[PDB]
Amino acid sequence: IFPKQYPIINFTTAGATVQSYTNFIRAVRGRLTTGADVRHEIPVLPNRVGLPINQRFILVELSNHAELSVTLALDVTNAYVVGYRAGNSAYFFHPDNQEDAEAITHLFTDVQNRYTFAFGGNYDRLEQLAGNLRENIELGNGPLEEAISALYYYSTGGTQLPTLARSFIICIQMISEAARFQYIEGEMRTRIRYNRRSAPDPSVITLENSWGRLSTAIQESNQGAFASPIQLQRRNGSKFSVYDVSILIPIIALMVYRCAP
Amino acid sequence: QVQLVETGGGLVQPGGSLTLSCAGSGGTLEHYAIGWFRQAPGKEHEWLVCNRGEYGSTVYVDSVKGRFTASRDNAKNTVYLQLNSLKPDDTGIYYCVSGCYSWRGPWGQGTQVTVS
Ligand SMILES: [Cl-]
Repeated sequence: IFPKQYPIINFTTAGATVQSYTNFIRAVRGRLTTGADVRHEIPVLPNRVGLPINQRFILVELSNHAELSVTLALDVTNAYVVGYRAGNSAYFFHPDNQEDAEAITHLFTDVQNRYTFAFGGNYDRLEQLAGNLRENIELGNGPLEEAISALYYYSTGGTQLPTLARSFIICIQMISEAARFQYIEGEMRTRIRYNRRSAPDPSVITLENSWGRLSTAIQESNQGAFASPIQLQRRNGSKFSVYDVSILIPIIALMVYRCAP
Repeated sequence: QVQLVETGGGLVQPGGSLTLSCAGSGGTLEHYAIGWFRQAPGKEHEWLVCNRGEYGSTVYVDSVKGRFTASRDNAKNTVYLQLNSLKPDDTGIYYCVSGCYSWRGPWGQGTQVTVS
């Protein structure tokens, strides 16, 4: 009776389309936010503090052409992947603190084998494990299709650690970052439109790196205006500054909770 | 499939030492974190150590800090917990799992430690 069933959003790489991918990212955003908290037109993610554990997580079920299924657990507060589940085994990133350690105990309670990596899920660490930086790692339906397969086979013993790290960077950007950023989502749609694999450019990468900063700048903003500008990059890697909220609205879909409204 | 078997449990006297072994079988635990928990009668499981890598530094709960020591022999594929200066309140069954600071999931038989 007890174990909590978290919302499940299904997506499959098999015969995937721009439409079905857009529908996927919207459903994920739908589950991550009620949309109850909005500052400057941007939906805010639920406050981690005081958050009941039944509202804490959502599940992403991934399927590919190979007919393999892999389930990801996403933290509703940061919209980030805390770990995943394949068959009878579950795997979790090393938690950043004892409360998060406690939280993930409510996940994947029906698996036989439960594992916690010695490493966390941040890009830097994941990049060291993969042996490749995000700028050298391709994104698209192909890679995601490949990432799904590698996640599944890791229990098998059929996936090398670097490959597993590579697949995480793939999954995380193509799902979490897509959900956080309409722009990033838009960059993934473009890969699907053209059936291309491409590693993300500086414009995408600095969005990922600045996400926390932007949420803060937006929530602390005075009538939309920043105290200090934030530097971002054009697709060509050239810098440019954002002094205010209006410019970010088409860009960032979700904000981490910083201050109360 | 990697699994863990605890060993080293015994009966000890106050101030004594003991050495527990968490042995992996069907693969490397090298990149897995390994926690140690203990349960005492009429009491809930409590977390003792978090051993990461290699990788991260090793975390101890304050009460066992400097008393208890974790180490790894890679290729022996085992995580050790060396218990030192044991008190009767260190009594209980000791479990090793891959996880830290909080656990439900299977333990595990554990290996018994009695200090009298
Ligand atoms: Cl880390």
